[PDB]
Amino acid sequence: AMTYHLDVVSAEQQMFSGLVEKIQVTGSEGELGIYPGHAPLLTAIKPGMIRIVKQHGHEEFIYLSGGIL
Amino acid sequence: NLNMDLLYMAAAVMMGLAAIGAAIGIGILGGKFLEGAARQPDLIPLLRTQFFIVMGLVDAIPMIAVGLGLYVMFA
Amino acid sequence: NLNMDLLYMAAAVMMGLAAIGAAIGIGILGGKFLEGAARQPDLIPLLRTQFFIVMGLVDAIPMIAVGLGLYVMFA
Amino acid sequence: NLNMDLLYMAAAVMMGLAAIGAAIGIGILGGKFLEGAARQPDLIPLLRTQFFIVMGLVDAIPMIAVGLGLYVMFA
Amino acid sequence: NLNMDLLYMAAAVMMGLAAIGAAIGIGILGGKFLEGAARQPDLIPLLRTQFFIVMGLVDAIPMIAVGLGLYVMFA
Amino acid sequence: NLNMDLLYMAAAVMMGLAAIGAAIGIGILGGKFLEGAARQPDLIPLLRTQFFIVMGLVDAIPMIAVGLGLYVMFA
Amino acid sequence: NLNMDLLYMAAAVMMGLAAIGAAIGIGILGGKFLEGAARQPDLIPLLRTQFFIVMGLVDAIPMIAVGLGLYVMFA
Amino acid sequence: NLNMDLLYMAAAVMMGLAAIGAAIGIGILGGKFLEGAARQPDLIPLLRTQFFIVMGLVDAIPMIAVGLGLYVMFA
Amino acid sequence: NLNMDLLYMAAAVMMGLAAIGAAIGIGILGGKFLEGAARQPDLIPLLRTQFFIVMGLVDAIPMIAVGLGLYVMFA
Amino acid sequence: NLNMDLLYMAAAVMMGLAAIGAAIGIGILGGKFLEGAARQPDLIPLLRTQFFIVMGLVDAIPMIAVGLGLYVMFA
Amino acid sequence: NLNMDLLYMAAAVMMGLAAIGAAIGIGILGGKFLEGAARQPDLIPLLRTQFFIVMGLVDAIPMIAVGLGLYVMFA
Amino acid sequence: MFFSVVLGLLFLVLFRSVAKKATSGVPGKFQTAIELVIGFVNGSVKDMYHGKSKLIAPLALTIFVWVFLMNLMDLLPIDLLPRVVPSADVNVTLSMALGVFILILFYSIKMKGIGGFTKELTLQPFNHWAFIPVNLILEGVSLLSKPVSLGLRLFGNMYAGELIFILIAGLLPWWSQWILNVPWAIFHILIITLQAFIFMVLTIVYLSMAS
Amino acid sequence: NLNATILGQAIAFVLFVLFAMKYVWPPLMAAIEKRQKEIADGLASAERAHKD
Amino acid sequence: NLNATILGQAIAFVLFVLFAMKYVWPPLMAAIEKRQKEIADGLASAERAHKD
Repeated sequence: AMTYHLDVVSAEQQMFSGLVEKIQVTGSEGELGIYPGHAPLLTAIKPGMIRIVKQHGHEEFIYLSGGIL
Repeated sequence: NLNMDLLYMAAAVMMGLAAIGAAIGIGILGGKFLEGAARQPDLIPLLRTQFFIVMGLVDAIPMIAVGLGLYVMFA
Repeated sequence: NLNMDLLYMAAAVMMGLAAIGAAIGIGILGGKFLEGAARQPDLIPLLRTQFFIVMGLVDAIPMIAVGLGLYVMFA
Repeated sequence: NLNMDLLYMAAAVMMGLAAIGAAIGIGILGGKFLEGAARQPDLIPLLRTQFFIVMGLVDAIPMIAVGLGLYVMFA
Repeated sequence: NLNMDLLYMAAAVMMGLAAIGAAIGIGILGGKFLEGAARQPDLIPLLRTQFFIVMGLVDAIPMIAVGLGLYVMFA
Repeated sequence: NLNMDLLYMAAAVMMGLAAIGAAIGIGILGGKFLEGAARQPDLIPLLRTQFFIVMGLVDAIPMIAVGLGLYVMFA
Repeated sequence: NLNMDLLYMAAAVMMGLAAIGAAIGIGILGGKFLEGAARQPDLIPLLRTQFFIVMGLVDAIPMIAVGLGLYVMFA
Repeated sequence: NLNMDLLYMAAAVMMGLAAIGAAIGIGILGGKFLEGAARQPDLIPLLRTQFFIVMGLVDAIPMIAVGLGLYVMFA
Repeated sequence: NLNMDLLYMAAAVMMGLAAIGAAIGIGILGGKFLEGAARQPDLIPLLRTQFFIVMGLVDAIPMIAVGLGLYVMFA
Repeated sequence: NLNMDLLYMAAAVMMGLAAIGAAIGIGILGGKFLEGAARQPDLIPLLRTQFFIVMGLVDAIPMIAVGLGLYVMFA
Repeated sequence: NLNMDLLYMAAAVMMGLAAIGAAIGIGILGGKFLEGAARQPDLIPLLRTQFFIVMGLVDAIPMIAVGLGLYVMFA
Repeated sequence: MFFSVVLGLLFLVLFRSVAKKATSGVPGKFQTAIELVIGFVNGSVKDMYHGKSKLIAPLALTIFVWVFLMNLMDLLPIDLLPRVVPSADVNVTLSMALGVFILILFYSIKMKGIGGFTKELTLQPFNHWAFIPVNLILEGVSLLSKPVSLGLRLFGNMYAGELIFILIAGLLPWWSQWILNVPWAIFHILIITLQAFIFMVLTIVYLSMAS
Repeated sequence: NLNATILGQAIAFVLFVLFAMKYVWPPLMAAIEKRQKEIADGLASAERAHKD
Repeated sequence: NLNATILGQAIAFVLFVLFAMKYVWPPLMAAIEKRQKEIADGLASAERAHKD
């Protein structure tokens, strides 16, 4: 599901992008409710795959290397 | 006389002091609702029903105290 | 005399001690409103109504205590 | 008379003051549930059952107080 | 004599103990105002009026206690 | 009569007021369990047993109070 | 004698217990002032006046308690 | 009679109210253990023994209260 | 006799219970001073004077309680 | 009889209620020790001695209360 | 007899309940010392003297309560 | 007088026992793990000793040494659980000599160091600060008491708690429970003695640090 | 403790203290001092020999 | 109804005698030989070192 212009960048080049209404993962803090409508905040995440409702109900788990978001 | 005097003292004791616990507890819950919604606005329709459930359970403890108070006053 | 003395003691007991719970609880809520709005100013019109609801529910617990107090004084 | 007066005073004492502890404690738990779910929405079905268990254990302490109150009133 | 003695004891009970709740609650609110303004200075004119509203609502609970105290002393 | 009246007053005193401490303390623990699991979900099977141990130790303090209450009522 | 004895007991009750609320509340405010200034030193001249206002409002609740105490002792 | 009545009232007073302090204090410690282990799971075998020491020291304060209670009931 | 007995009971009541509020409040302030200086060591000469002001204002509330205690004992 | 009855009531009052302050205070300290060591494990041998000092100073306040209790019971 | 009975009851009241405030307050300070040193170990020699000052000021409030207790017992 | 002089005698037995075992021991042997524990005790004692640094240093070491050492004295009575007044004024004995000695050592840093030489001026502007001289005067009063006050308060406090565990163990018809608590009570006792040495090093840090 | 008994009771402790002062403190203070300077000493000689 | 104390104290003294004596003993011995063997070992190897 699309919401809030969800982009994925990396140094050499941006990783990915989209609008994801829900991003299903557990923040480095802890379980992170996939949501549109979260506030201005700073985050980082370890490597791993996070399903996300991204544009038009397209929810996918995407492995990470560790990185910041 | 002594029994009637004891009823009125007992009614004051059971009514007021125990009801302080929900006066505080209902407020604790609404403070959690306000702080949770301020931190994450999208979670409002999920946690508002939790706040209502929780307020009613906290309010039931004084209503028990008030019940004993009214029994002492009128039963 | 003994019954009248018991009424006045009971009125003092039920009026003052229980009302401390909202004196604290109304303040707990407004502190949550102030801290939530300071952290996220855009959430003000969402959480202000929550604060009013919550303050009134906390204030109702003492109003119960005050009600018993007035019954003892005047009923 | 003196024994009956003592029952009614004792019922007020045991009913109201102890029940304040769950009025506060039930609220403490629901505030933790609301704040935990606001911080991490995916953990809702894990911690909601914990909140129910915990509320019931806190509510059992007043129900003990209420039990003594009712024994004094009616036993 | 017994009724007059009961008035003076009742006045002490209702005046002092309940007023502790706002002594704490007025302070809780001002601590939230100070911490909120320290974290976000631009939100000062928004939350200062909230602090005043909230302080007055907390102060009204003791003023109820004080009212019962004065009734017992002078009514 | 005086000894019997003292038993019923003493039962009310020891039963209600002390049991407030676990009503609060059982809730404090479950709030820590909920907040700890919300922050770090993988630590659930490690800290749940700690919560049970801790709840039972807090609940034992009132059960002592309740024991004295029942001795006064029935012993 | 009974009325005079009641005055002295009532003076002790209203003076000491209610004044605990500002003893705590004045301290709560100064702790918020110290923590707010430690986190953001540039906000000192903005929040220091808030601390004074708030301390005086909290201190007024005991001064009410003390007033009733002095009335009982000397009026 | 008066001495026996005083024993039973005194037993209720010393047993219940003081034991609230550990009911709360044992819970405070277990909440710290749960929150500390949730934040840093590798520190579990270091802080668990601290929690046990600390719970036993807090539990000793009520056991003192209970001791006085039992002396009043049975000594 | 009755008036003298009332003085000694009243002195105990007003002296001890109200002074708990600063015992807690003086400590709350010093905890804020220690935590503020630990977080930001350069702010020590700014907040130390605030801590002294605040401790003295909190200590004045018990000194009021102690004053009433001494009046009851010696006036 | 009246003096002996007063001793047993006074022993219950001074023993139980004051000892709640360390039951809570000993626990507050151990919670700080556990949370401090969880956040920074290398600081364990520095803060453990502080926890012991602090627990003993908090425990001395009840031991004063217990001392008065034992004087009333046995002196 | 009545005056002597009042002394022993008054001694129990003033000794135990007020001393709870430092039992808590001494612990609050040591918890701040432990948490401040855990967060910033280099600030230990700066804040340890603050903790001692603060503990002694909090401990002086009960020593006032204890003083009134001893006056009632032995003066 | 004769009555409950027996308890004073018990106190004597324990105290002197420690006192002689000391100079007996330095020559030999002490033990295979003997050298080890000699190290942990002596050395750690020195580590905490500063703490003080140097004021009482030789007598500081000897001192806290005798604190735990002689402190095993009433620790025997807790083990007794697992006439009727053997340990009574022995516990009171330890308490008394304890708080007394506390104020005494305060005087040691007072004359030996300033200290009391400085304490003649300890009235100080602290008495004027605080414009009323009773500010510093009074603070110092509560302090001077508090050293022997908390000192002995803890001293007979521990002696007493020991006694309570003891009698509790004594009065039970089926007494296996007394065996159970005797372990806990004993742990409490060790806590007491080590904590006593702890009080010693605290007064040391105070003492060579200040006065 | 009827008279003078509890008195001598505390007296006992005080005396043991002083006896520790004169003889014990000298012999034993130097005694633990001796092990300290012992392991300390040998370890020291160790280090120097190696380095030089 | 039976005395019953010394039994529990004694059995706990057995199992606990084992656990405790066991726990402390090895550490303290390894501390002994740790110390003597410490200043020692260093001194000796360092003697080989200096001499050689």
